[PDB]
Amino acid sequence: MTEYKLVVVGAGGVGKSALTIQLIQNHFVDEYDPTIEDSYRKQVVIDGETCLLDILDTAGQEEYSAMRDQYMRTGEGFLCVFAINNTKSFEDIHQYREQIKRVKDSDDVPMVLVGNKCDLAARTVESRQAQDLARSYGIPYIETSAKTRQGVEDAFYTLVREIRQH
Ligand SMILES: Nc1nc2c(ncn2[C@@H]2O[C@H](COP(=O)(O)OP(=O)(O)NP(=O)(O)O)[C@@H](O)[C@H]2O)c(=O)[nH]1
Ligand SMILES: [Mg+2]
Repeated sequence: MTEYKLVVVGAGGVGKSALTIQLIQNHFVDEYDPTIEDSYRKQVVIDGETCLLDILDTAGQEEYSAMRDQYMRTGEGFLCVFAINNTKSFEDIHQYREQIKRVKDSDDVPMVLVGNKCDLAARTVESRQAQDLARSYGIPYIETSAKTRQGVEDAFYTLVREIRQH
């Protein structure tokens, strides 16, 4: 079994916890809406390889977290999440990417740009705009809904594949 340390980042309210919980849930607990940053585990077979995913659901930059720097040092890949109905969350992506680059001292960190809440009609960030940004970073872009589950597994598995291909 190969272990991957994945970190989910992005602005307050974009759906970092909803995404993490949707991936990792065993559904014994009906509703789980975490209020605090935390770490979760999921075992999954990705392309024949049994993987243990350790997933850190971080708070947005506007919340204080003592361990944030060490989180980024430990993290092997990062899901950079914004919400497709929240332009500010999209503009904020630059800040998360600069923080990771500053801490890890690298331009080549495995990452996936995630445009969450794609179930919503009230879109303010066009897919093409986010594809352009992802292209500028040299990373994949994947739209998700934590409500419908669309794209959720693909986002996390794409990140694993980026780590593996690094
Ligand atoms: N329509 C829709 N709502 C979503 C989606 N993902 C999350 N939400 C909703 O958006 C809100 C924020 O979700 P949450 O998972 O707490 O986001 P967060 O990024 O972890 N927030 P925080 O930074 O404060 O921990 C909740 O009301 C949640 O139900 C999605 O894909 N679609
Ligand atoms: Mg959260």
